[PDB]
Amino acid sequence: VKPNYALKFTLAGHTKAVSSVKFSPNGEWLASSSADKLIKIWGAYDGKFEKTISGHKLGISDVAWSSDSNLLVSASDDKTLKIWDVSSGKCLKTLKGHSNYVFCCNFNPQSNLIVSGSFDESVRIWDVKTGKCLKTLPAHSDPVSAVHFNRDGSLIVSSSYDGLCRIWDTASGQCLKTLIDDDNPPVSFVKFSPNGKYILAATLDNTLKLWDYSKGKCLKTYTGHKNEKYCIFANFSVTGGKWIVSGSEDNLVYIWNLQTKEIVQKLQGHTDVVISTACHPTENIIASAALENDKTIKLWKSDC
Amino acid sequence: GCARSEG
Repeated sequence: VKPNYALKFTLAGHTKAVSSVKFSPNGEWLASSSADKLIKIWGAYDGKFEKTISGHKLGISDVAWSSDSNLLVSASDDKTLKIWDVSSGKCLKTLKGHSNYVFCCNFNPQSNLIVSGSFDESVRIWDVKTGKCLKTLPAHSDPVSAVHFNRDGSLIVSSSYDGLCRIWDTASGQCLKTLIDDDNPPVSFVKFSPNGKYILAATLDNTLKLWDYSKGKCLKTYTGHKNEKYCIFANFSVTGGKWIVSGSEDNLVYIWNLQTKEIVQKLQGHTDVVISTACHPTENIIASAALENDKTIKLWKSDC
Repeated sequence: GCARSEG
């Protein structure tokens, strides 16, 4: 069985490379961040532009929704994170503490905490309510490419150009595990699976891998795409077939069967690297976003 | 414009 994603909408408006796209957990919205220093909000089903959210002084590399779809957090080259109230557009808090670009960010499932990763080689954990940094983890020896909480928020996974994925105890800040395979290419992305059992990691040797976190071993590898340079997001698609989704440096979106590792579809249309993809939480919808020569977001829909 | 798009 294979999905049938087809281009439904192309979303224009960002004036520089788009850096990330994320669907709100309630399925109503798509948020995008960009090198143009802006966040844009779009209708998830119709692609219709909603609003722009501004305030960062330099480009944004990442943006993430709170569990209730009310808040966003953005990570910027201006070395801050900002917490936004989506409905009012207000910047609630500016998170200052990183000494270099903030590259990646996420709320915990409770959305009382934010985790961030930076070019300063650290992972920081912030209180959402106060904007105060609670812990600084000396996580890596190179820029941190991705940070993500597991299902109950007790663990943080981080990845880095240093070639490592590390798993941290949220409460204690202790490094519980370091994961690396037979080679040491930069790790460009990481995230826990929906059930919290696995870790999906991208490396800059054209490879995605599914890790059993508890056993500390690679279970599945997904190849066929091009990823040697950019920190491209990857997703678990769970609304229809169980797929792995990722952008690629050949300007395509790749979709693999999670279990069999076979490529099942490739989506063509972008004119630059697909840096970011997101999977709608209830509909078979994929959002894809591309870099500077393209500047657009595309919405694809399947009868899976 | 941003670290991620620079790669």
